[PDB]
Amino acid sequence: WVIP
Amino acid sequence: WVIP
Amino acid sequence: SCIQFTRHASDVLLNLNRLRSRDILTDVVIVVSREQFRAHKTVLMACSGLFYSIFTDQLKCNLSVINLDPEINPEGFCILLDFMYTSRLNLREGNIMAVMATAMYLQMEHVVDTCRKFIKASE
Amino acid sequence: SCIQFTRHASDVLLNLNRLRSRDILTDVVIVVSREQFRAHKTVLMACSGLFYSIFTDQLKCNLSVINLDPEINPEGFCILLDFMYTSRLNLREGNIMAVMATAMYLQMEHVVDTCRKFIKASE
Ligand SMILES: N#Cc1cnn2c(Nc3ccc4c(c3)CC(=O)N4)cc(Cl)nc12
Ligand SMILES: N#Cc1cnn2c(Nc3ccc4c(c3)CC(=O)N4)cc(Cl)nc12
Ligand SMILES: [Cl-]
Ligand SMILES: [Cl-]
Repeated sequence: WVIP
Repeated sequence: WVIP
Repeated sequence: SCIQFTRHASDVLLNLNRLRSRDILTDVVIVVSREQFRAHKTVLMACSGLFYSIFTDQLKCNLSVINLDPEINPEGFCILLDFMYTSRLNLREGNIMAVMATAMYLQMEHVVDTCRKFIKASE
Repeated sequence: SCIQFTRHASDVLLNLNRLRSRDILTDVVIVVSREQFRAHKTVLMACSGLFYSIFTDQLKCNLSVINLDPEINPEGFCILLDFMYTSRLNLREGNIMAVMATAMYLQMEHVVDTCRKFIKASE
């Protein structure tokens, strides 16, 4: 999971 | 395009 | 010896979400209490262990309407359906419990994982 | 303020290709001379300007069989259909001309681009  |  | 186009899978998913927004080739309505959500069975199966089981069933595969358990929260479902079609999860303090319960029911293990990690960090 | 699952679009596409291999929820047969290819209309539209035009047409959207131009090479189509479902393009000296002609017909601009670049490098 990432900060887009 | 890339070499996978 | 294949070559691979890095953005292809994302571009496919973007167009599947465009089809959903325009209600093109949607073949099922998911009923969550008083709310209805139109979707493509193939996308639902590709994202969810629950829908994969439902739509591989020789009778349920032909249903145009699927009713979810009355304990399922419509907003939680909406957030997960948006995630299925975009890879983006609108996870907030106010919705995390509903999102995690819905993801457990839908059998969306990666969403469950992250909800668990975000909850663990706040306690 | 969304979070994003990096591998989600690739995982979706992998499951769509699994559905195609098992012939689950395929809703169209593409006929290319003597050969037939089963696929999902939603995936074809998401990958190809030609299929996007065909399946948004108020009459063609309901057809179960689509016949391509007799000049279209079945192997070229097969390679492009595999690309649609995997992001991987089996581009070879022996098939590049057929792949590029098929990609131009199907309106798959990124495939056309690369075929053009690979041909330019060999001349
Ligand atoms: N054919 C086919 C096919 C279509 N969909 N699909 C799967 N869909 C799925 C099944 C379980 C889970 C998820 C997705 C996300 C998750 O957390 N669990 C799996 C397989 Cl093995 N195959 C297929
Ligand atoms: N709704 C919808 C929807 C479904 N599919 N789709 C598009 N599919 C497409 C159209 C043109 C081209 C390609 C894909 C690859 C290419 O080279 N050209 C576009 C839009 Cl703007 N919208 C949609
Ligand atoms: Cl997931
Ligand atoms: Cl393309």
